[PDB]
Amino acid sequence: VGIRFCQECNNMLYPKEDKENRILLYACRNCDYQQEADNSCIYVNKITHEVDELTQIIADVSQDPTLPRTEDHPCQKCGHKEAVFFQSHSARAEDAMRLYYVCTAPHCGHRWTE
Amino acid sequence: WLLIEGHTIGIGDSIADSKTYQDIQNTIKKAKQDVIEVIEKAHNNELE
Ligand SMILES: [Zn+2]
Ligand SMILES: [Zn+2]
Repeated sequence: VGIRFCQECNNMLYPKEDKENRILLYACRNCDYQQEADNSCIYVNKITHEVDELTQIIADVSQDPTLPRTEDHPCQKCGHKEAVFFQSHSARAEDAMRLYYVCTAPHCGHRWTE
Repeated sequence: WLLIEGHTIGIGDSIADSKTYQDIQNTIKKAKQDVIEVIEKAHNNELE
């Protein structure tokens, strides 16, 4: 779910199992630096690929000129009855025609998808 | 015989009636409203 790097030579960390204490042991095999990982996860792959695109969308896309501009469907944190709607248009990441609403206020940026 | 009776084509063979033009514009408007309706259904994710 996440990776980190070595400390004193600053290299990439590889897994290792421990023969005695039976705990997974991430280690740099360019070194002898051994430590445990609290995540206890090494590999995950969402093959159907239902990632959350709410973190994917830049908060500054709303201030685009050539994007659409609706008047209904107001924002949540602020009222601001004006918003922009568009689609993801990302290849290989699903086929949904469902719309991605972003608030267009200069200091807002709470985006929602209904 | 065509030398006598004569064949042609012109603007008058392309002009339709005003009622015809109104019907064509109504059909086009209805088609545009229907495609707006189906794309609105596709926007809110109800198109099976
Ligand atoms: Zn190292
Ligand atoms: Zn807002």
